Amino acid sequence: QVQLLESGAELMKPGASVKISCKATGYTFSSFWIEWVKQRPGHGLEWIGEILPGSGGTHYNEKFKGKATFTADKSSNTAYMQLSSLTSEDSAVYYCARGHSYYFYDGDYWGQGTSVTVSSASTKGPSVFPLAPSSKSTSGGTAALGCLVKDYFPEPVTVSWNSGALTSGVHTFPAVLQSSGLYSLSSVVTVPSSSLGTQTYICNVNHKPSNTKVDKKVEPK
Amino acid sequence: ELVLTQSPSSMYASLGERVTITCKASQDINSYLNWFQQKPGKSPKTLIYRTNRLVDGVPSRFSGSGSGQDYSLTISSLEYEDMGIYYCLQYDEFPYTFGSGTKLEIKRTVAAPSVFIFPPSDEQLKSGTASVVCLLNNFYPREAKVQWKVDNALQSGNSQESVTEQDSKDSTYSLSSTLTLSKADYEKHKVYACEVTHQGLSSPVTKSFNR
Ligand SMILES: O=C(O)CCCNC(=O)c1ccc([C@H]2CC[C@H](c3ccccc3)C[C@@H]2O)cc1
Repeated sequence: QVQLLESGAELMKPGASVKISCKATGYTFSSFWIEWVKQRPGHGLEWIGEILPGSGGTHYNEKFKGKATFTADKSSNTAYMQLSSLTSEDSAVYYCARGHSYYFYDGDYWGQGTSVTVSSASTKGPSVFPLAPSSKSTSGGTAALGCLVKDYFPEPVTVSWNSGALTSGVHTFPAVLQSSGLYSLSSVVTVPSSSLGTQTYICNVNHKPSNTKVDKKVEPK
Repeated sequence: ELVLTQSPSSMYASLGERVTITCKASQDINSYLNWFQQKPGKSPKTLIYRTNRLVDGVPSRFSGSGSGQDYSLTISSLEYEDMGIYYCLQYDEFPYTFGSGTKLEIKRTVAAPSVFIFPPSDEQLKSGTASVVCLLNNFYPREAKVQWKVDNALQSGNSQESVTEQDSKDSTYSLSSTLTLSKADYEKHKVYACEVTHQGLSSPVTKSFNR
């Protein structure tokens, strides 16, 4: 059906520039306005502006005039947003969304979002360690185990267990920025304290920003 | 520009309950208001357009209304799937503006955490420092205290916490406390205790170890 695909995560140094793509699909690209919105951790949603691919008409929120510039490729049905002279304030996730057309509108469709980070630091792959399940028999019933994803940059990261096979009771914590300037989070899972030696689990921690992809297993004592 | 006020910022209801949130415009926006629900970790999504026009494929338990400067979003029976932030937007004048958002948090039964302490892996200690992790699982409410004790010494300034949103299985919170110090400073001590105090507990639960 209709769908908007946004380019992948991006890291750029300050003073530099970036270009996000938004692939339209399943509808007439030219007649529908494309909205662009910014989302910073503590600022919720912010409106950057819109573009009418067909006519090329644009409407910029003054706050972004010059900072963001939209373009579109009618032949490839792809919209673009270029954030210039990037500073830390530009670090945020960016969405593109289909709005209205003169002959129709029944609600909007949203792109999955692009994460842009503005740092002079180089991308660092995560080191993952096992959160070895302690023989939890101390008056309870089940045991917990996980994976510690330490020192990576920038933000974008994902973890799983047994390849999403078993997602029953997993907990991935928001990443925490450390003093060293790197991030690190934890992914835990609680499984029947029983089936432990019977079945083993592996956390699939992949970090795009550096093409890292780990598949570490966790075993008891 | 046009201000869209949303109060409160956090609304609480329990599954099955009817809840309604509001969006106060700073001037007649002529029923030109959209409602987007944004789940954690996901992108916003449109629920209602033009004040009361429910988007297609969106639960009937959702309804929108309002006029002039006052609009509202109501859910006749709150199921877990509705957990998340709700923003309103006005397209009556440029630039289109957003409301600050209302987080819809579920109110449920008090629940004590299951505490689990994990020690620094053999593999991670071959490198520089050592990290002890403490786990408080599926508890409610979110208010929980966690102190770190190293040989009875109440640690301070070397711990970092991180909490997850209300799990969709039970609407509970989970938390992780991570203690970090060098390999040396680590070996220099023997007992690592994690103290947890939660209103769902008769008295504080501790989980420690030796090595
Ligand atoms: O017949 C009549 O007079 C009424 C119908 C005319 N409709 C409009 O003028 C009309 C004007 C604007 C819009 C807007 C609504 C917000 C939407 C949007 C989506 C995501 C983020 C920001 C903004 C974009 C859309 O483009 C929708 C409809």
